[PDB]
Parts: sequence; structure tokens; C-alpha cells
Amino acid sequence: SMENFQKVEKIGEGTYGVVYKARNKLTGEVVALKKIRLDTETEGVPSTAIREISLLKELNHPNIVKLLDVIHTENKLYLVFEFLHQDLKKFMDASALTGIPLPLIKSYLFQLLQGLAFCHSHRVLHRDLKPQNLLINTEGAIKLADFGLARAFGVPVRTYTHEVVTLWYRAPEILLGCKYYSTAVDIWSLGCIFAEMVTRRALFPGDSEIDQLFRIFRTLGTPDEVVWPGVTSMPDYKPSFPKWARQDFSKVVPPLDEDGRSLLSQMLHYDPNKRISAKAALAHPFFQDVTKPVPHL
Amino acid sequence: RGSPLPVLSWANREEVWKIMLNKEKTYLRDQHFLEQHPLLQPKMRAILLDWLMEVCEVYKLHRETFYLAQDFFDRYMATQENVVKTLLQLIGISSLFIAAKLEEIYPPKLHQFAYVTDGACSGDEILTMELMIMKALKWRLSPLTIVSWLNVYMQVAYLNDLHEVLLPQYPQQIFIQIAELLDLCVLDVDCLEFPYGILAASALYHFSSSELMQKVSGYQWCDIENCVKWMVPFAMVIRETGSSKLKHFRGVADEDAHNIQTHRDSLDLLDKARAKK
Ligand SMILES: CO[C@@]1(C)[C@H](O)C(=O)C(C)=C2NC(=O)c3c(C)cc(O)c(C)c3O[C@@H]21
Repeated sequence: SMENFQKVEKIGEGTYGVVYKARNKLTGEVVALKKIRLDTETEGVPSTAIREISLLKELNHPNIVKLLDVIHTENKLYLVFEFLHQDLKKFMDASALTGIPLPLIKSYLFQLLQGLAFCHSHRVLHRDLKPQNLLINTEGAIKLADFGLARAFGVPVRTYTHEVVTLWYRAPEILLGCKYYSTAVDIWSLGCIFAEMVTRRALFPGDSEIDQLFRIFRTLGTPDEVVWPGVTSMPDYKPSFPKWARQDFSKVVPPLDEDGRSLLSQMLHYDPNKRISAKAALAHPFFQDVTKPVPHL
Repeated sequence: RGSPLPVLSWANREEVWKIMLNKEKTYLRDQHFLEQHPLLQPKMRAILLDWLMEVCEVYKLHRETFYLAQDFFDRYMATQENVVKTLLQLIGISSLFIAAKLEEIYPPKLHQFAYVTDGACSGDEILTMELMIMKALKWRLSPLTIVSWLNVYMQVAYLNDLHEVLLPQYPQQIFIQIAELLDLCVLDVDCLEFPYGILAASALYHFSSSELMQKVSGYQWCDIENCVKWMVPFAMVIRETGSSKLKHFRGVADEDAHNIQTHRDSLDLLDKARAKK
């Protein structure tokens, strides 16, 4: 129970519960504690908590937050995690005045792709890669956290939950209502996060399903049958859609070189079968000599 | 044992295959686990699982949901001793509750799991038991089920020229026919002697050939020989009665219906299979 742990302060409240900073009484180790209340749950232990726990028991990787323990006390579940200092959303908003330095953008993207490559080889979709869910420490590492929206996919897949991923980061095939989706939706979100780090603002800040679609077309061009076979027959697609045209990536992401516009445009490729994998993205020349710097917090 | 998977564009197939094999290794099953419950008899496990299949069909739950529940039940009972038969219903229905919350988009509400027990198990009792099960399993709730192996084998078998192994591309009849034999086998606790991938490879063998089994599973004959022989009277009983036809389910596309767990009364078939050897 909360014997072996001494709470120190509430430090946030994700959509799942309150996050506490705490200290192991025996080792003095500092940890984070996610509280999952059970007396407010008519369905017992939330499916998102069962998924998150059982998946993080299977996923030990340097760029995935480590689940240290699960404590059942009173009508609460306490998820003990390794402690990281800051999420990427709050880190950018504090660095938005100067932007986030570019050598860090190379490392953070590189590491997020080893975390993601690992998930996909274990057949896990994250399905909520947004900056608030990516956790950084003082030592420069970044890790995937909050697997509550995750799902292990079968071989083959079936139709999974529609409308996953926070809207600003949701891949277009989900928005068009595709029957099937898999690893490509995580890549899309990492592209959105890549370009949000560079320009300091969100890449596709829509505020509705159809509005989020249009922010993507305005920037990448309205897709067609040549660039994305089968697209006009997808269920959420209408012919009334306004035909925009692609933008130079010097204009969408000025601070980016040729390698950056290359890798980025591959992550935002419309056709999910032609979209770049995390395994391939790690090999792209952009990570020729990738570095590991310490952030300013 | 060879890698049957094709070149995958989302991850290296040598690693994906390695992670799958290590999974089957670290998830443990014990064909003798009822020996820790001397008041219980294997037939009671058959009755319980047969009933969970029936419930799954009523609610249109997925075959993977049923086999998750089966695995959770068998693995949990191996962690306990001296369970009385009047508790098996609660354990089974709570395993299915856990499995459905893991696997289904829109799982039935708690009050339906309690409802199908006709008053034997309240909602509160199911919530108590699900925590007992998950804690006793140490939250190891992501096995490779018997039917997931069948899904992999079917995908590999019907790999076309796209090699996009994640889009379903196998026909429905061969899948439900083999699932129907696995659904009869799993009711015999003796099936746990065999790793799940071998149960699925052996059942597939009995509906096809050595050449197909080997091509889609990477097993050699010697690895599955004992399971194949154990399975012979089960295959025969299924052949004798005929393979079920493909059901239709409300709200389920006909092209997806083979994924829904089906049920028929199977206990007489089971005794018939166990009588032959
Ligand atoms: C970085 O801190 C927090 C409060 C961040 O600001 C934030 O917004 C959210 C939503 C957080 N959620 C967590 O669940 C979590 C986790 C798994 C591990 C961990 O070590 C911390 C400090 C955590 O707390 C972060």
C-alpha cells in the first residue's frame, strides 16, 4: 500500500487521474504515482488501465516509461512509474519564446522513433502520441508514456476503435473513416510533433473532425486517386471538398534542411501503405550524426 | 524452427518472430493444474468453458476474447488451490469480463456479465474476482491465444503479391472449420500439454496437409507429432458431425462474421472424442 511510498506533491492530473511525485521509503528512489480510483468506476478496473498495465509489463525499452509496480489499496490502484521531470507540451510552451534548439530536435525525434519501432515490433499501437504524453528528464532522454489509449494489434488486424489520437495529431485515414488502420497512424503523429517542435506551433490545429481534415489539405494538398488510391471511396470523404495545393516545405517548416523536409514529408505521406515506418525512419540520412544534449529546465 | 512471416515493412520480421516465440515461452500452462483442486473434475472445466463460449455468442464477442478468457482461467487456477465447484462460474465470468474489456471496442457492461449468471454472481462479486485474477496473474494479460496463432497461420497461407500481412486476406470457411476443432479440443484440459501454436498448427494440419502446416508455421513434423496424434479422435468427431456453417450476426458485417465466437452444445462430442482413446 502507501506504506512503502511517501507522497511529496501532486504534480498533474492527466485524463486518467492524478499524478503524484513520491519517494520509496526503503531506497529513497523518487517515483511518479498515477492514481486510478475504483469506487468511481461502475465497470471496475478501467479497460484503459488494464491495457496500460499489461502492455507496460511486456515493454521494457530505454525510450518507454518504466512501470515499476502496481499497488492495490482501499478502492484505488496506484501505478508506480519511473520519474521524469517534464512533458514535451509544457517544455515547448516554456521554450516557445526562443523555439526549441535544433540539435535537441534531432535527438528527441530520433529517440521517439526507437521507442516507437520497439512498440511496433511488439505489435503495439500507441494511438496517442501527443507532446503532453512524451516525458523528458534532465539527462536528455525522452520516453513514451500513457499507454492507456494503446492497443496490441493482431495479425491480421480488425477494425479497431475509431477516433483515436488527439485530434491535432490524428492521421487522415482515421479522419476519412478507413476500415483498418495500423502502424502508420503513429508515424503521422510523430510527423505532426516533429514539425510542431520546429515551428513552435502545432502543425494542424484543427478544432473539429472536418476542420482537422482541411488543415491537412491546406498544407499537403488535397489528395486524389493518384497520390492515394482508393481515397475518394472512403466513407467520410465528400466530393465537395476544396482542392488545395501542396506547399513548399521551406514555407511550412523554414528551419529545416533538405534531409528534414525529406524525412518529414515521408512521415506525412497520405497513403498509409507508402508512409515510412519507424524502422526505416531511423535509417534516414537525417540521423547521420545524432546527438544527446541536456535541456534547460 | 523457421520464420514463416514475410518481409514486413513496419518491423524486421526476424525480431517480430523472436518476440512472439519468447511470448509463448514465458506464458506457462499446466495440464495437471486440477490436481491442486481435488474436489474438481476436468468435466467441470469443460462445462465452464463451453458456457463461456455460449455467452460469447449471445453478446457477439470475438473468438480472441473467448480464448483470452480461457487462458486467464487456466492460468489463474494454476495459481490457486482447493477451489470449490460453486466458485467456477464466478472465476469464468470474471475472466471473460477482463478479456472483453481488453479486447472489445464496446464490451458488454458489468450488469450483463452478472445477468447471464442468473443471480449466481453479482456485479460486486465480479469486481472482487477480477482484481483477484489480475493480481494473481501479475497483470500478465497479453498471451498469444490459440486462435491468434490460427489467424497468423491463415494470413501466411493466403499471402498474395502485396505481402501486406496486416490486412485480412484469408477465406472464412477454412478459418471457422479449424476454429471449430480447436473449440472442441480446448474443452479437454489435456490440451494444455501442448503449446498454443502447436495446437493451432495441429488442428490446421488435420484440415489440410503437412506441406501447408510446415509452410505457415515453421514447425517440423516431429514438433507437432504428439499433438496431432492426441487430436486424431477430436478431428474424427468433428468430421463425423460435419463442420458448422457461417453464422450471421446483427450489426456485424458478413465479411467480419468469422471473427465472432460461436457455440453449439459440445459436451457429447467431447465425451465421444475422449472415449476413442
Ligand atoms: C512530467 O510530469 C507530468 C505531470 C506531465 O507534466 C503531464 O502533463 C502528465 C500527463 C504526466 N503524466 C504521467 O502519467 C506521468 C508518468 C507516466 C510518469 C512520470 O514520471 C510522470 C512525472 C508523469 O507525470 C506527467
